[PDB]
Amino acid sequence: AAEFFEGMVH
Amino acid sequence: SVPGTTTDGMDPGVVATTSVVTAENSSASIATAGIGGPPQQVDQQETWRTNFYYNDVFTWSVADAPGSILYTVQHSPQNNPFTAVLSQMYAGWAGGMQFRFIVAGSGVFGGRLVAAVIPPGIEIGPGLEVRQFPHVVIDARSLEPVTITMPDLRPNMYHPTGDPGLVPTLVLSVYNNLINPFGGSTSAIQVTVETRPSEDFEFVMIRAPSSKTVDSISPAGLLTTPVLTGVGNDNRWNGQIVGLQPVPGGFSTCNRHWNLNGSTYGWSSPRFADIDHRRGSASYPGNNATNVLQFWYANAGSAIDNPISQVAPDGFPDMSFVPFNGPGIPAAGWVGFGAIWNSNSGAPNVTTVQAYELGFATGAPGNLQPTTNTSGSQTVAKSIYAVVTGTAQNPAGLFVMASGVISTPSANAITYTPQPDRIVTTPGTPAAAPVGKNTPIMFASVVRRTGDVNATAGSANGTQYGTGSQPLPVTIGLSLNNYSSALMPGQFFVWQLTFASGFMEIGLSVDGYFYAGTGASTTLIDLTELIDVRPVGPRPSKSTLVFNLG
Amino acid sequence: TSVVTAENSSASIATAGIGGPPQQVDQQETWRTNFYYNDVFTWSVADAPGSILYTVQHSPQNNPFTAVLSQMYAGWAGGMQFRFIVAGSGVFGG
Repeated sequence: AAEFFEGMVH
Repeated sequence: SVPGTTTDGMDPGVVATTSVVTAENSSASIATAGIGGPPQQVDQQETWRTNFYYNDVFTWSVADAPGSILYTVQHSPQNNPFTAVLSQMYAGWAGGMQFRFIVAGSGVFGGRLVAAVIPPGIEIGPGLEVRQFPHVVIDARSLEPVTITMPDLRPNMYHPTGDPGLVPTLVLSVYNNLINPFGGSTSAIQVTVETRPSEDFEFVMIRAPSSKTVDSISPAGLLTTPVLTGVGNDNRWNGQIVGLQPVPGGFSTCNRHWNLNGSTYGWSSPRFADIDHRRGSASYPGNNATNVLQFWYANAGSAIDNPISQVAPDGFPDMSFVPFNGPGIPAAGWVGFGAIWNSNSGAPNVTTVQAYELGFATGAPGNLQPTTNTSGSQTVAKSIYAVVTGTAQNPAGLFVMASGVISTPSANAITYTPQPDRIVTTPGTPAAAPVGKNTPIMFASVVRRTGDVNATAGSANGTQYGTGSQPLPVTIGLSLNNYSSALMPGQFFVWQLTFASGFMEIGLSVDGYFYAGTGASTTLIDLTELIDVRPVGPRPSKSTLVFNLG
Repeated sequence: TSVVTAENSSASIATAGIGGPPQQVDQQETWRTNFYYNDVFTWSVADAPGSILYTVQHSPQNNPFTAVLSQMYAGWAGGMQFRFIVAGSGVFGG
């Protein structure tokens, strides 16, 4: 779940 | 160092992966199911999550060509016994499932199988080429179980419980032919499937159980064990269902029949009550008025008594009128007790009590012939025994009872009275056609006859049978709920029926007809030693239902 | 040669990860960098102002090479660029 928002932020 | 001949209830065996199982699928699935709130029922030490539980069993024989489909399953929380109970208190679900396969063979056989995951939007059926997907090949000599995982490939953010949407499908096919090097009578093995939730399956939003109930989601509880054993009746004769009658040609039944859309094309409510109509011409042939047959008729399209339709009054039989005259009892006619009443006040005529035969005719004052389509037809009554006097009133009314018996000339029995040649049908209803090796069936019932009212099942003079299209609790339950979001056109809802010796499968279409895969046989199914009924779920329509009584 | 990206492209890439990793994404491919013919229509002197002359929905069939490549994939996402060429003459107006 954290990787999804991390990728969209990055 | 435990051997491979003993397998534990938590043991998956060898984990066989496929390219559809990716990490970004899992991360996207969790992060987008987060709009339903925190996940529910996700404790990892619970007994209902850790163990595998039984789903199905199928047969693999040496005569199956490569590319033949042996087993399919659609993605749903109804495939596990415990996630189906927990779905009654939640409004959404998301995640995958694991499927464990055990092949019961020996080290002397040959042949291989193939398994793949099919994305949504693709039609599942014959001609689906499994070996040009990313796949796994499993040998027939494998001793440990093999488990593959079906993930959640969906275009929504979660699946609502009533309306899930598009789902993937797991298909198992034949890679190479099964080989027995000895040769002989032993050419078959069996594979068992079990299921377990994966690590990311969850529910989201809690709701009251007194909301949309379990009878509005799937029609699994509409057909239970006491329905086909000793409680249910048929929708034509209101009699005890004893057997199953295959119809290899095909038929169409309109009256008191419901589809999977909560709709009917007939003219009757799902109940057995009196038939009442007024404003119909009554007459009697001849001049003498002692021991004289009674006649009555009225046109179709005029009976303003039903909120449903005005083709015929409520409770009229959907059988064509067999013509007769003189001192001859007709063959296979719907007859029932009743009398003709006076339309001005409702007072019945006491002396005109007899058994009247009902049907659909073309010319009532002229020559008599049967008819099938309701357009341009009319409803005709005529007593089969001699009755006293006759009223020649023009608006006279007819009053008949609910249930009826067979009109037979002799004391012996005949074939099933409602043959598919003569069934009265409103134009606009579809028919039931054979799909491959699957043929439509009807529900047989022991119905008394007018030549021998003492005759029951197993009598020395023969057994008389009358057939209907659906059982009565099924059509009662189909008129209270809507199941549009439960079966695509081209699918069957399958039930497994077990016996003391063998087991068979039946299926229900969207149109409301029942099917069994028997080919061209016309033999009645006994249905006396039935033990258990278990739901299975949606399956492709071009797949043979298993039929072996032994 | 410059390639144009969409205004919603970062949210479009991330939410399509439910289908797995992206396929056929290589920005130097020759089927992707050039414009190719799609269709033709007619503009007439009898057309009133406000009349619709051309209408197309978003689909991978409005390109000769994404229609060939869609025979082996069960899914798509992303934008698409259009170009208009008028035959015309210097004596016309509108």
